[PDB]
Amino acid sequence: GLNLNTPAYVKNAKLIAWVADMVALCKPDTVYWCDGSDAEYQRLCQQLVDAGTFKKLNEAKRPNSYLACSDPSDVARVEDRTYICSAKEENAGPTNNWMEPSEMRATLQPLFDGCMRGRTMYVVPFSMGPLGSPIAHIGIELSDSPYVAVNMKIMTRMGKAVFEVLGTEGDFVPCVHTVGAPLAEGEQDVTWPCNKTKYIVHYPETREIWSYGSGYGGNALLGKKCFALRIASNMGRDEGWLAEHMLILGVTNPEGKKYHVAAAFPSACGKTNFSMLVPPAGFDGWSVTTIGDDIAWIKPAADGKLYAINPEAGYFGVAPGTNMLTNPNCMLSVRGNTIFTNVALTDDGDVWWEGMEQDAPGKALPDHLIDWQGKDWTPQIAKETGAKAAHPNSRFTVAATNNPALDSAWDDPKGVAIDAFIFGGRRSTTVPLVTEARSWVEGVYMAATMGSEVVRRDPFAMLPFMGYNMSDYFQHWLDLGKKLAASGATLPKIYTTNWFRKGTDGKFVWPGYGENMRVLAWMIDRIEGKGQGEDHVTGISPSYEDLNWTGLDFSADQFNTVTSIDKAAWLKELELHAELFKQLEHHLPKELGETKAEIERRLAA
Ligand SMILES: [Mn+2]
Repeated sequence: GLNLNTPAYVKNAKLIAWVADMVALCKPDTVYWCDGSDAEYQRLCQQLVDAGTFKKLNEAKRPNSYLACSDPSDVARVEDRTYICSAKEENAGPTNNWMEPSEMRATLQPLFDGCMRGRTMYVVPFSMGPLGSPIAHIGIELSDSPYVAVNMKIMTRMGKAVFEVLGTEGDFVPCVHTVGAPLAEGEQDVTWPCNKTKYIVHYPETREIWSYGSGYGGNALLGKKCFALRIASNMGRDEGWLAEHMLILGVTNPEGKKYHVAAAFPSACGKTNFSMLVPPAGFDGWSVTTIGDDIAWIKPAADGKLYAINPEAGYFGVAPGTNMLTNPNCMLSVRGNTIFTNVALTDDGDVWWEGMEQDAPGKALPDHLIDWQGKDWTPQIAKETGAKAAHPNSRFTVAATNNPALDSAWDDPKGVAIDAFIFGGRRSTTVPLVTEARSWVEGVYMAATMGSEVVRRDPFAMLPFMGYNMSDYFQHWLDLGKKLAASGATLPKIYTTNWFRKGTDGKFVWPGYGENMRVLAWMIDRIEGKGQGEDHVTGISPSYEDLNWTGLDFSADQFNTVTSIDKAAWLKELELHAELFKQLEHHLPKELGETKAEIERRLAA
């Protein structure tokens, strides 16, 4: 009908009929199709300013940037409200919340019925992956949040170009989102509409994503987690590829040899820092470049290699902790053209977040700020009330092309061949600085059992993002490796890393940040077959002499403190693995049991 305002370039009848069904359900006042243009982005930003959702930052301090502050009830992903509604509960598994699909549809129907009354529905077309490419997938998100529209513009390839790829019959992932705050005639809107009742629902068989009540981050920017991980992991299982919670980086040595690694880190462990790593002193001629900092789509090719693409177009990164010491490439990235969410406002109209004082003379805190809740903030107020100036989950949104270390192949549809996988974690004890798995299966075991500090397990860093049963996902990784090795291929190395072993004084021994290059360089030597290492109960680890210490005062005893293996600690660690496996017993692959038994055998030898 005429009420869809369908542009002429939309030729896809199934898509129009679907938009019509959701407009019939959600009943927005008007329907607007986002063309993705720069002018439209500025218009929507101005609408957000007019509503009070955005404040324009000072154009001298932070050009063409905006600050949004959210309702305190709507500040993060809500995992207890996130559902995998597969036909069978066993295909959701113990790491996912399940509900019978017909029961969830009956639950969501009255909530979405009229949810957009009084609001504009934004039709947000987007490609995950480079446009028109053989490995990209198209999504359409219907949303009543202009905040969602402008952030999706930065985070994805958004707008009119999508429809030339879809053509008249192409498929798309259907996404529906509402803040769940319908407006009556003459009602004054709030600056951050949301609902205390929240649902983030995935129907894997139909690829549907339904989001109700949150306008924040991973709940509402449906391309990032709901599509590019949860739905995408299901597609990869059926089609022979991988959707992973991994950065992708390129590392080039002084001879121009270039390697790519994919690395999964749990929350507060350093994917953005590592993906933008700056080589320290002693690594002249080396360069590290960013393909992606969060999501990897990885497909084996006929040539026996695993090719990864970053399906996103920008960064939606955690702000606190970012400074010129931990991550100068990220700091340079957010110099302008950035949307900041829930960070603090300085007196000169700039932004601030915990950790930025590391760049200030004397590392001094600012005298005064307006915090993410609009309150006066001072160091003394922070001391008295405990309030952080920026919310811990505060964010920047910025285009990938703002990154000075952006890899030249970041949008190459052919992807990059992965030479190694890295699985991080934060462990005060037990886990060495770096360990190389002796085999693919033993690497999958490492990824399956990774944890972060008590110690919480987060297999493959996918605990909140697996689109199906975690144990079947383990099996997918094992089968994929077997099939690759069967074609004669050389499987990528797998490493576990741990930056956070504590010394006898309780401090972190490993300096981390740019010095992580020294561990990465050892991996490179191993990939080339020229690196040495010590074999131990769980794998191979470098000796002190195997790393390049040029430019860092770091002693053998410090290195052995973070890298040496202790049988007593690993006996206790395997007990914790046993607890994890009981929480995951259904369809747990036998190969993981064989790996645990082999570690136990080496511990007793
Ligand atoms: Mn992430």
